[PDB]
Amino acid sequence: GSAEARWDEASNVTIKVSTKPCPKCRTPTERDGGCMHMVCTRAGCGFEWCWVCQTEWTRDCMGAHWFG
Ligand SMILES: [Zn+2]
Ligand SMILES: [Zn+2]
Repeated sequence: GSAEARWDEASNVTIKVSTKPCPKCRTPTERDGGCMHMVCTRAGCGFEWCWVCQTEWTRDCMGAHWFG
């Protein structure tokens, strides 16, 4: 038996996760773009962090991140 109405929403899961939380705000930061530089697009934050590293801009891995 198939449903005549819309009960279940067909979704595609090929994403790591909808959003990445800011190291401070933990806000839903959209993860989009070809670069590996992330920015907390929260109005009032604008904090930048190196995508992989969920923290501040790590100067240690500075260079390996940003683009990848
Ligand atoms: Zn933030
Ligand atoms: Zn890093």
